[PDB]
Amino acid sequence: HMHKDLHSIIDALDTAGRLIRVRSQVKAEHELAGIAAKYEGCDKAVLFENVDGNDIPVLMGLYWSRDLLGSLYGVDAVDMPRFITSKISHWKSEPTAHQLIAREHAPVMAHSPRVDLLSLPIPVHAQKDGGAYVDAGVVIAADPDTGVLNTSIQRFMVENENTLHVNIDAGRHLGAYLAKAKAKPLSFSLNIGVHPGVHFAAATPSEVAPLDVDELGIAAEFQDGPVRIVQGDDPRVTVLADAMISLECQMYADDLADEGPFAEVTGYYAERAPRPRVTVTAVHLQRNPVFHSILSGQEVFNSVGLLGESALFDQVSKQVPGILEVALTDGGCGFYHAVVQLKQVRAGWSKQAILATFAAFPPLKMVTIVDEDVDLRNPRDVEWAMATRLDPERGILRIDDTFGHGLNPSFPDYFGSKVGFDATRSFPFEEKHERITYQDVDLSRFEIVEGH
Amino acid sequence: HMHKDLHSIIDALDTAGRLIRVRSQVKAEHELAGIAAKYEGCDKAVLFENVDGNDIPVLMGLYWSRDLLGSLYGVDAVDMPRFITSKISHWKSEPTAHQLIAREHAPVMAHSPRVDLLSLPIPVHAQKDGGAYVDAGVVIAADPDTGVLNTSIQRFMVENENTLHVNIDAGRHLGAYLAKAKAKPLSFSLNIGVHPGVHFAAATPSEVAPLDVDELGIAAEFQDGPVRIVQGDDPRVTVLADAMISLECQMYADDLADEGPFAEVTGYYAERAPRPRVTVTAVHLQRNPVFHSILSGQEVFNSVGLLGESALFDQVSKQVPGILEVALTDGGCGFYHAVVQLKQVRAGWSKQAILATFAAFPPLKMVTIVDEDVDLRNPRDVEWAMATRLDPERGILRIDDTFGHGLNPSFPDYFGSKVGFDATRSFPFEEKHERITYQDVDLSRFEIVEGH
Ligand SMILES: Cc1cc2c3c(c1C)C(C)(C)CC=[N+]3c1c([nH]c(=O)[nH]c1=O)N2C[C@H](O)[C@H](O)[C@H](O)COP(=O)(O)O
Ligand SMILES: Cc1cc2c3c(c1C)C(C)(C)CC=[N+]3c1c([nH]c(=O)[nH]c1=O)N2C[C@H](O)[C@H](O)[C@H](O)COP(=O)(O)O
Ligand SMILES: [Mn+2]
Ligand SMILES: [Mn+2]
Ligand code: NA
Ligand code: NA
Repeated sequence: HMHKDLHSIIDALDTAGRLIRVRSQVKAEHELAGIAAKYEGCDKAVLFENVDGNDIPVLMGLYWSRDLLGSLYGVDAVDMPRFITSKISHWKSEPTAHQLIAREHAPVMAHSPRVDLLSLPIPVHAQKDGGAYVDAGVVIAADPDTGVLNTSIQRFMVENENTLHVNIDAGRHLGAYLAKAKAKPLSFSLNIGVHPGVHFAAATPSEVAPLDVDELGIAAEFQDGPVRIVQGDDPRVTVLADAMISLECQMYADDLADEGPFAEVTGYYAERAPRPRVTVTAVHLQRNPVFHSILSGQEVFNSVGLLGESALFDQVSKQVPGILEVALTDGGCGFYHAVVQLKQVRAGWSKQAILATFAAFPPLKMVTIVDEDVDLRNPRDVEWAMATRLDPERGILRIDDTFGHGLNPSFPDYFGSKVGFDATRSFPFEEKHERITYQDVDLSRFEIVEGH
Repeated sequence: HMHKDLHSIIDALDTAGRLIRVRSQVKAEHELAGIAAKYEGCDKAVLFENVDGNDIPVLMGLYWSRDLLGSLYGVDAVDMPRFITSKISHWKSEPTAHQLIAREHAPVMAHSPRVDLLSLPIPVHAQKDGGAYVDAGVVIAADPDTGVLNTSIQRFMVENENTLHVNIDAGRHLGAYLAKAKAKPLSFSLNIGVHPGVHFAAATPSEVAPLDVDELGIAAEFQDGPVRIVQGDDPRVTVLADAMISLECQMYADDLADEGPFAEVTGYYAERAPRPRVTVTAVHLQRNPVFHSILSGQEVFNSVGLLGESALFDQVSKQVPGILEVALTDGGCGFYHAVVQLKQVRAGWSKQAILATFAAFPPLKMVTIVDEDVDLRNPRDVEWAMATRLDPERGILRIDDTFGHGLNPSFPDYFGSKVGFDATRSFPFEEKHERITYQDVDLSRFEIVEGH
């Protein structure tokens, strides 16, 4: 249950019968994403064997099911956030130095075609996206002053066969490395089709891996041995050796061009706007490369939840007794709604749980508290807790004029109202709140034919 | 797409591949319900071929999927509430008189064993239920003064081989017929394994079918020809001829015995308490009888929602422009949460929608309003509307000290607080609230191998 590269992942999923093979030709323009969309969240990913008759298949849906990600590393869905956090803790405490290797030993350096981005089966995802996007690509970039690596993930729109337009949010580390090159232009690699270890490194936030620190070793914790890197053709760039595809790239500051629209976590479109142009100097491919894309939605909600929930639980359970679990629900775009599950020990702690949760995760708009006997990850079950337990008069806590996330239109200019719901039963515990219960049953204990 | 009896239903489901056959022996005590519970809500019912080696199999889960009920009558899940209401309208306007038939022509009169309730595979459902229950049984009872029929559905607990304890809520028509016999004791039949038409007749509320009116003709609207009835052995009683099983029963007023606990719609237990004892005078069975039981949960939520939603929609759309649909959600126990979907035409109507909905359905605790582009029946999607569109400051409307449903512990003594959520986008419509969209795609148009 360790994985060197995406090949390992796909074979494991294929073997486990958690792969959906779409054998028919599909169009990279809208149709592919459309099919993905009908499967979003089920316990399998999707391999498109034939995209516009490309030799290169595309994989989508790797991140939309915690059960699937768990199966790849042998952990239950419920234990995955702790699993990942424990591994990031081990990296912080004893980092594994990368292994630099010779160009002709690096599987990704197998081929170097003349740069034609339109030869790649890059999907146009949502119906109003401003073009085809690579959105699963991990950017590795060296500090122009100190050579220290930074690993981030960023959406790149294809303009033409050799140009991308990239979105760099405010306070991103890639942003800061560009500021340094603009005191001299910034080279980097875009590594498409990486294993989850690289994905989690890329998505690890600033306060876990500061600017002056190399988060890529996080990936080493999810594979035997160290992360393999390789000198590019640049040579200011460093390439991920075990990537399916890797793009050597260069970008000048103060050189903007229209990119977007694209889907945001909110489920709304980004504004099309002038954002940095990046020019693709070279292309490297394994033999039998699969192109990896992410469908905006649960794939992103789970990326954020798996990395963020353990810290949040840690912060709330430290301030409040009897906390059991915290969910950054998919309904809330893995960012705007937290459900906190606790075992009450005294009246009043449920409200402290609301304060602690809102204080620990500034983007949150809603917090719901529920008891140990409610499934915090089932929105039906939280609705039920609201319907039978919430006191609308005393259990709704509203915070006005507070800081929040500006992408969410409930928070114009990073400013608005938050609300907590205390959907707990009354304490001390009373019979009138004791839930009915059906015997728990192993279905393998019986012969069951379900439809034919 | 018409059905004379339960046999018709089961064959149609079997043919349609919407039947789950559990072939292994299962225990009527807890185990059976436990298996049902793992399937609750999916697009199939469950036939248990072998319950404690009884010759009689049991059917469960007929009502937990509107898609399944729709498939039986050729209507989409979305059109089923209107379908049922239209048919009850036709019955109110032009009722079909019943067909009385000779004892030896009535399939249910095939056999009349010595009365042994413990020979029947009657499930003990929830782990703290006070015994085995028949809960899908339709009671037919004649007015002791006027002979006019009343059809209701009531939970009966088995005490011993010839005695049941029944729960009769306040203001039930069976209650009123008992008050009349107690001016002279009340006979009636308990008809188990009936088609949905009989179920909907039984569940049709007081204000649609008054005390002095015979609701059983409603069933005639869901079958070719009239409802077949037959003289019992009593002979103050009337039996449903096409039932799988029918129990001739007698009950004296002021003759109480401990019954319960049992699951209520809330998902909590009823208080065990002195409630009327009923004594089973005779038992009738088809050959090839199947015993029909209901799992407390979605089976009950859909019974209430399918009968109630059209009236509620009718009442709200009359007072407010742009109403499209109203859901009595399963999270709210088909009773405590209504989601109202509308197409906004002017600021302010969303709040009138909250007032109209609360006014039209007194049990409601929560109302949520959403726009045309949110799936009101998907709790994830309503959570999303809450996360991105609700203004917590101006969009939460709280009503205190109002009437509500006493079974819900948020409303002690039929008194408490209600709350409406206005999770609509801003009007006039703005780009920042336009949801991303993936192309709609027919999956039958492609070769897809899904796991193996
Ligand atoms: C998980 C994830 C994170 C995205 C992201 C996506 C995903 C799935 C996409 C691909 C679906 C859409 C695009 N994303 C962008 C993004 N940050 C950014 O500046 N621009 C982006 O366009 N991020 C966030 C960024 O990669 C993380 O916050 C890193 O932790 C930042 O790295 P750093 O701390 O080294 O700066
Ligand atoms: C759908 C449904 C309705 C139940 C019901 C259930 C279901 C599934 C069960 C079986 C799961 C639990 C028990 N139920 C009872 C009940 N009414 C009552 O007085 N006592 C009950 O125990 N009802 C409702 C009752 O039958 C309806 O209110 C009828 O409209 C009454 O007919 P009436 O208007 O002629 O009185
Ligand atoms: Mn960093
Ligand atoms: Mn009636
Ligand atoms: Na990072
Ligand atoms: Na009735």
